[PDB]
Amino acid sequence: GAMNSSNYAELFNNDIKLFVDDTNVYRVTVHKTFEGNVATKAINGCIFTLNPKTGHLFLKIIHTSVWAGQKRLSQLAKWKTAEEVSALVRSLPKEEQPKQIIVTRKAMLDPLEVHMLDFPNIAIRPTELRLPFSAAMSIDKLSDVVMKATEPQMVLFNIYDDWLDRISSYTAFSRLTLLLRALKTNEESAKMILLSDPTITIKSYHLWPSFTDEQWITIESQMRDLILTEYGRKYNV
Amino acid sequence: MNTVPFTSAPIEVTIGIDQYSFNVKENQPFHGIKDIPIGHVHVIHFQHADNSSMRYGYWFDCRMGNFYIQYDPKDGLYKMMEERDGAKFENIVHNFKERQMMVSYPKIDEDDTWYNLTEFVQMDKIRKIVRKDENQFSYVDSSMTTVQENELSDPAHSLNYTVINFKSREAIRPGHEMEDFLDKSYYLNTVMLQGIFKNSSNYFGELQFAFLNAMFFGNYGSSLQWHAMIELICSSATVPKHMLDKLDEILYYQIKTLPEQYSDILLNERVWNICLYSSFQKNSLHNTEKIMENKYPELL
Ligand SMILES: CNC(=O)CN(c1cccc(Cl)c1)S(C)(=O)=O
Ligand SMILES: CNC(=O)CN(c1cccc(Cl)c1)S(C)(=O)=O
Ligand SMILES: CNC(=O)CN(c1cccc(Cl)c1)S(C)(=O)=O
Ligand SMILES: CNC(=O)CN(c1cccc(Cl)c1)S(C)(=O)=O
Repeated sequence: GAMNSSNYAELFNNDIKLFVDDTNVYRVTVHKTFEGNVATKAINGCIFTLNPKTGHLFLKIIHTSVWAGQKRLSQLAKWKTAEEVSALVRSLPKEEQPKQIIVTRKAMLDPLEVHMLDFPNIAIRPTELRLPFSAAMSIDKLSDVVMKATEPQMVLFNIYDDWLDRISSYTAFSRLTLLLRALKTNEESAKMILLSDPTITIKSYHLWPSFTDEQWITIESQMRDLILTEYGRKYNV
Repeated sequence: MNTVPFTSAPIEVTIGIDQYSFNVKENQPFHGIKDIPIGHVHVIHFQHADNSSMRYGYWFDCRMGNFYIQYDPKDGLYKMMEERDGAKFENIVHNFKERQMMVSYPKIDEDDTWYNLTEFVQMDKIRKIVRKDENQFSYVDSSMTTVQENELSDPAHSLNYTVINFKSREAIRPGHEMEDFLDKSYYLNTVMLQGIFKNSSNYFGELQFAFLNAMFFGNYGSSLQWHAMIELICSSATVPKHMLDKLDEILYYQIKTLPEQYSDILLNERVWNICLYSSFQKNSLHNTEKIMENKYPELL
């Protein structure tokens, strides 16, 4: 069944599961042609496949060459996503394979179910949650590896850095979703908040700054304020 | 012309014989149906007046034996039987005919409805869907489930229609996932037609039988099968022209015959709107699209 507020804690139990977000697989810039028509130019994209218990992000970079000579690219992108997720599952040892894959967009259900027919015991589930994983390309280091890729590539990231040494998975996912929601609502403000204190550096192998517990509380408050601020700017409240 | 004689009519019942229905009163001088056209399968069906939940019937072909209906007061239904003694049976039928104790199959000469609904239906194939090998006729009722329904509970009493499942390894070649899911031609032409059914006549025969079972008994499993077999064709980009033209004729006569008051339950909105307006064959079913739009424009 669908994952929602009511069964949210299931994300942090000991059954291996992956979220799959396809928002950033097929990405384009729209531009005018010399004749005054409109055309698109693809740019590199990525599949965002995340284990919410452990922070493991299997970031499959989608290089623009995969679209060459293909038609109906927005449809193909869902199938290519499902093809790559299926390939990842097959590449993992049996004891690492997920028991459930949760897709962030319902249009991924049939493509993924069809690609996973060999795995009848892996549940393919939608969600009622509005998750902000499209903003993954606002994390500078992730955007950089995607944009520099010259061929298809899988890049591995822990999206929680070392937070799980100090906090639980539930708290780590909440922090991640707050940060991504903030970056989605006002990317400039959010990045200003995260980088207002340059003394707090991002480790070479990390994605986010090395905040202390107390600093994370302040940061999280500043992100909540940003989200409420933008909500008032949008709705004139 | 052939005859299905009856013991009597001890309980009040609506009797169907193909697309006709008539009422018989409790203990009325009713001994059967004569003038049944040779060359087609037929169905004789029943709805008891005192229990509308009792809807059952028998598919038969009079070329395969002499059949009679006898009420069984223990099992509470009209049963079809076979009389092996031809002489005795011909004499029994002659006596009833002389006494004008039989109704006459009311086929209009201009009318090809029954042929058109049963063109590809063969008793031998019916007997593989409905397995009861000791009889030459086949019992079907409202409640009998299909093999596919049972997979998702008595096997000997099931409708063994060919299982069609669009999200199954049978339907989807490894490495052609998107291709095979969006264009079902492989599954229609190689898996089903070449592999299982052998030819389109057998495919259409099962499609026609499923429709008739759904329409005569309110058999949900048959309704599911009829629509699945339509959708498999309509969702294939590559279908022989003769099959498309025949499918249009098949469906036209099915839609024409359907009781108007049962359209809401017998026609799946999704399948029909998909098939007539979105599918690869949306422009290949002219006669069917015309009758649907003029008879059931609401559903669309
Ligand atoms: C360990 N190698 C890494 O690159 C980083 N990590 C990881 C991330 C994603 C998937 C996998 Cl399988 C491992 S980890 C284990 O350090 O958190
Ligand atoms: C009371 N049981 C019956 O009459 C059954 N019989 C029969 C056979 C063929 C047709 C009819 Cl209609 C009746 S018989 C032979 O016993 O007379
Ligand atoms: C006029 N009422 C009727 O039932 C007439 N009809 C009919 C009657 C008795 C037996 C049979 Cl087989 C049919 S019919 C042909 O219109 O369906
Ligand atoms: C789920 N419905 C059932 O099992 C029985 N019904 C039905 C519904 C749609 C098509 C068909 Cl053939 C039958 S009925 C007769 O009650 O309307």
